[PDB]
Amino acid sequence: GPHMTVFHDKENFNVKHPLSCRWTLWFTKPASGKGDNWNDLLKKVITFESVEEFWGIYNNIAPVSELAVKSDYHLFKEGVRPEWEDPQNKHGGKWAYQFKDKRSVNIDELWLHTMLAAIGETLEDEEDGEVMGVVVNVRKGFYRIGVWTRTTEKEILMNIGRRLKEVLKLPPNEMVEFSGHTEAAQAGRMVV
Amino acid sequence: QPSAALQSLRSARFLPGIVQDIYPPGIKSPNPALNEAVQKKGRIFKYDVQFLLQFQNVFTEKPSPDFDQQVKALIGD
Repeated sequence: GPHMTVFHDKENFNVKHPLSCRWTLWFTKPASGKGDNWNDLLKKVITFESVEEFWGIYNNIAPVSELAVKSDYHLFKEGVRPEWEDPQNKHGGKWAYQFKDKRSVNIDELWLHTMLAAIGETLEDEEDGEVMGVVVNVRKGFYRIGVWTRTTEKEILMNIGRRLKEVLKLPPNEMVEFSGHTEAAQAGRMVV
Repeated sequence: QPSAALQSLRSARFLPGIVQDIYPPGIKSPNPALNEAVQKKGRIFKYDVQFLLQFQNVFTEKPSPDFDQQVKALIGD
């Protein structure tokens, strides 16, 4: 009674579904064809706090399969820039998988499910405090999907990698790989 | 001018966490087993992907009235 969800009336509803934190979608554009912008490519698109907002965003932005080469989407917890130099990423790393063929992959669905696992809090457990964001890279020869973590320490990290492997529907032979962002971090094989 | 759906979104109250008993026929709730183990049930909300996908064809309006033009100007050369 007191609650009308979007499923009860999609025009006139009065409750919405919270996320466990605020999240920000970022977009990295290709270098400008005008020749005057190779160094200011990372754009903050929007910050959101609800499941409904996520879908209003997702339903009104280009899917991965429509992006130009050398574009990225980044979905990061509010306050974390999707750059290794952010204080919350500097000592961290990522689990990542490269899809060696851009055509044999429902990349839009895999990226969507990666974002849904992130915002739905099914990549890591409560108080693991590791997931900072997720990212998809569009490159000439490949797509890459990754989960950025706060540290490089450990069972918490390995389970995140296995959960990503599951979300991406990968068979056992296909390995998701962990790497530190910095050379020092990586200097100090972790695969699932 | 904001869509009716966006007006609703802006004025709606957050649910207090994961709720099981509020959905109409045919709509599944978030998996209660994922949330059984959560301690801070007022802060941490676990939603299975199947639950979240139910919204895909349901909330389709733009998150702001000028969103399309805003994104284009942000990204365009």
